[PDB]
Amino acid sequence: KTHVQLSLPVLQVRDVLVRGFGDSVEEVLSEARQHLKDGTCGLVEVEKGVLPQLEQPYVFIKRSDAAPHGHVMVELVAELEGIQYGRSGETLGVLVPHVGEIPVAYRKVLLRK
Repeated sequence: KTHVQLSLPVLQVRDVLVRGFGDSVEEVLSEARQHLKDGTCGLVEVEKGVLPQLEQPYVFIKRSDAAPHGHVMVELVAELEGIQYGRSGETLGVLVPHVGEIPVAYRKVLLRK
């Protein structure tokens, strides 16, 4: 399927144990997609002071359209040293590995895969 319904655990930035997906734009997009498939991906909501506490390159989920079955359609955009790879809508948050951190909420998304 071109899209997959996922329910992403929303993590507090100070709880996150693994603060990015890797060392290159291509690796972080690769690893993010793998962790989304495997159900091992968390979401951090972006506010003042969040991104400096996480590791670049960043992987964002961005709204791709204006929401089937309560799932916002999203796609992946990476960022490194102020340059983004991809073009999409509003950021819903930054993706990180999930390794058992307790979430505060869930974000239902329809991921363009």
